Amino acid sequence: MDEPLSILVRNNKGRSSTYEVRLTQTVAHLKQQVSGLEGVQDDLFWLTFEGKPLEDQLPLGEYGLKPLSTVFMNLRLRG
Amino acid sequence: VRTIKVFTTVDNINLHTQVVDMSMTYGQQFGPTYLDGADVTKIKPHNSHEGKTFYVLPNDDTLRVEAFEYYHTTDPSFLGRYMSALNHTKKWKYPQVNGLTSIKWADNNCYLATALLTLQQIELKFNPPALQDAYYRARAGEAANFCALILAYCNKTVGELGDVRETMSYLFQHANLDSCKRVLNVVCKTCGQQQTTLKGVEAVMYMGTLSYEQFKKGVQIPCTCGKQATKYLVQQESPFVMMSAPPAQYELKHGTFTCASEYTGNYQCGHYKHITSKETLYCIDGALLTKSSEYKGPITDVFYKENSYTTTI
Ligand SMILES: [Zn+2]
Repeated sequence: MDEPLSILVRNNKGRSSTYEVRLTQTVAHLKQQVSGLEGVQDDLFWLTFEGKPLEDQLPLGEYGLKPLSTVFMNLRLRG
Repeated sequence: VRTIKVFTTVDNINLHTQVVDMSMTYGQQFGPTYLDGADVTKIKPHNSHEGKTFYVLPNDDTLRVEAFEYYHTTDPSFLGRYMSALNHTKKWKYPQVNGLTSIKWADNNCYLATALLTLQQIELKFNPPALQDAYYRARAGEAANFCALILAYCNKTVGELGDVRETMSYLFQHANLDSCKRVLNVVCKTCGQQQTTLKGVEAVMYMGTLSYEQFKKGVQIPCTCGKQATKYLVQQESPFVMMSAPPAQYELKHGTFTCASEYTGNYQCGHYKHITSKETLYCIDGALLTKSSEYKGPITDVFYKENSYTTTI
C-alpha cells in the first residue's frame, strides 16, 4: 500500500502540471518539485488545497489528497 | 531545600498548582516554560515568582486536551510559537484609529495591521476559544494576544514579511464559514456550460479580479480546449466576499466596498496600507491616518459586504 499517485498543481497563470507523489511525503517535498518545474523559488509561493493552505512539515496525506487532485500555487507577497 | 508554589497552564484559564525546587531550572522541571511570553526555561525560580502563572508545553494528556479545546490545534510546538510572538506583541502599541484597533509600526508588521483592521470590519466568528477571546480583547484595544495567535496559526514569526491574503487564508480555516455557498457557471462556446458549487473558504475568496461587479458580469479564463470561457457569479450566500488580484492601480469609490488592501512595492519586499470606506475614504498606515474623498492606488485585495446575491443571467 501507499502507492505513488499523480496530482495536479495549477500555477498563478492557470497551467496545471502533473507530479508523482506519495501521501507519505511532506508538503515541502511537493513544494520542491513545484519550484523545480515552475522555476519559482519555493519562498515566493504557498500552496492551497480546497482552500486550506499546506504546511511544509506535514505529509500530503494529512490533507486528503486523492489522485488527480489539484493544488493551487499562490504567488506570495512580502509586505 | 527551598521550594515555591506556582501555577502552570496552557490556556491561562485552567491553572495547575506546582511546587518547584528553587535549585533546578524551570526547564528541568516543566520543559520549555514561559512567563508572560518570556522564555524562562534556563532560569531558576525566583522568590518573586511565587503564585505566578507560567505557560508550559502540552506534555501530558490533560494539557494536550486543554490546549486542543482552547486553540483547536494539537501541534506540540504551537504554544511555544505563540509565547515567542507574544513576547514581542505585548510591547507593540495598538492605536485607536476611527474606532478601530490598529498597530503602530514595529517589526515589519504592516501586513498584520491591515489584516487586523480588515477582521474588525467583516462578520466572522472564530471557532477556537483562543481566537474568540483574543479578538474580543483586541476590539477592547489590547490586541497583543490576538496578533501573537495570528502569527502562531500562520507559522510566521515576529519581524517576518507577511502577505495579507495568506494570513486570511490561514485565519478562515479557523472560522465558522460552513453556511457560505457560492455557485459559479463557466460557459465555453466550444465546450458548453459547467456549474460549480463551492462551500466555506473557497466560497468567499477569489484570486484574479478586484471587482465584485466584474465577477458578477463575467471574467475570461482558459478552458481545457484552449479557448476563452466566461466564468460568472450565479449565486452567493455569505456575510462578506474577498476579491484579490496581483497589485494593480485601481480606483476605490466611496461606498462601493467595505475595505481594501494596498500594496506598494515589489513582490520581494513591500508595504501595505489599509483603506476603509466610512463617511469618506480613510487610509490607515499603522498609527497614521489620512482621509480623502477619492482614491486611486495599487490595490491587491478588496472586501465587500454581502448577504444573498442571485444573478439575473
Ligand atoms: Zn472550451
